[PDB]
Amino acid sequence: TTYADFIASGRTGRRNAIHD
Amino acid sequence: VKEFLAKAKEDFLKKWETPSQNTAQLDQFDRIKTLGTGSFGRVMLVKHKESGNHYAMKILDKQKVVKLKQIEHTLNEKRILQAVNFPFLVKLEFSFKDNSNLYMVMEYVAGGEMFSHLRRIGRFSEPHARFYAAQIVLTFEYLHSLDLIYRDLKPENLLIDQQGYIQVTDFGFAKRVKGRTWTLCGTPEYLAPEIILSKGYNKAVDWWALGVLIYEMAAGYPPFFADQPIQIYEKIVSGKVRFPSHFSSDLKDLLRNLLQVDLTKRFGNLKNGVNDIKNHKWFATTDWIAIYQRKVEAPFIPKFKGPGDTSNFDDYEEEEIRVSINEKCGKEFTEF
Ligand SMILES: Nc1ncnc2c1ncn2[C@@H]1O[C@H](COP(=O)(O)OP(=O)(O)NP(=O)(O)O)[C@@H](O)[C@H]1O
Ligand SMILES: [Mg+2]
Ligand SMILES: [Mg+2]
Repeated sequence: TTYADFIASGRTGRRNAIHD
Repeated sequence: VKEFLAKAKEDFLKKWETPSQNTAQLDQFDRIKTLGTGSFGRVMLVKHKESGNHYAMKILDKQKVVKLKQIEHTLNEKRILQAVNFPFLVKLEFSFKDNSNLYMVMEYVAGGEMFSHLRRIGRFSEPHARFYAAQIVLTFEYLHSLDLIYRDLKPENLLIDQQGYIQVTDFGFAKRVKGRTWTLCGTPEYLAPEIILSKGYNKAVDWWALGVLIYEMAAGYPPFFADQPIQIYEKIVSGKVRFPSHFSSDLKDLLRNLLQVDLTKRFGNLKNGVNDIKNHKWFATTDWIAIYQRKVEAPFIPKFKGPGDTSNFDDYEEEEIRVSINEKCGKEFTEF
């Protein structure tokens, strides 16, 4: 499922803003 | 509405022209616990000695700011935050600086980030998501009318208060601009196509981000996700979106008009402006004046045991705040 693929991804935690 | 906003703009303009400065000092506070971190700063729970009140203090290392080239952005953050006044916007109480850091003392929103509750529960039912969404719609209406663009909408920047209402924080990318701007900034999952494509954009990006927010709240995961940002950007640009079986027809229709890659067709960026969104069927049961007045009964109220309770926030590694004996970047932050 899409949910299962998300939960297994590396971006399920807090997401910081883009800094260069 | 047309009447109200016009009067709030006058208030904003006076403070925008002559900003408040040095309204407190580090020694007036007892530093307690770190509430959160980000790419730029750290936010600490502090207690004001004279009054006994708790606040959330954002600490910015001046040197780190320059290294990351956020000088202009940081100045915008403070200038804009001290000038705004809205029910769903965190309030800036004091601001000051010392040899090494920049400080912004805000009202403490004890309910925690919407992010944590969203992840724990899995997802919000439509009526629950609508409740939060309605507040953001009004917030963007207020912000845009002042020529402001938010640029960093995400559950991590949204706090739940004691009454269960939203408090928008982090104005790190907020900017006052009439016309277009080009900075590539925001959070991967919430970037509008036009930002990634480097073509110059306007307030319409905030409306796209609302689309992503509503989608994430209702589904429990963002519309575009992957392991690396670059992979995400590819998905965002394609524009292909898939909806979960449980999404109602109204919701799907609203999202298709917000997650519209074409600016000439994106809701919020048309002739009727914000009205296209407010008058959409998904919001048919929403009493806009009632939300603004906080008269609506929130679908979720976080547990809160006394002031100073941080049980709704994760734990972070504490770090000593250091203040050099020499002034750092004095000229760069003169107006702060
Ligand atoms: N007024 C507040 N009350 C309680 N917690 C807060 C408040 N303001 C911020 N926080 C918490 O502190 C975190 C970081 O604050 P923030 O202003 O977002 O720093 P940041 O570096 O700009 N984050 P980002 O740019 O998204 O990577 C938030 O995500 C909240 O968890
Ligand atoms: Mg943030
Ligand atoms: Mg930020």
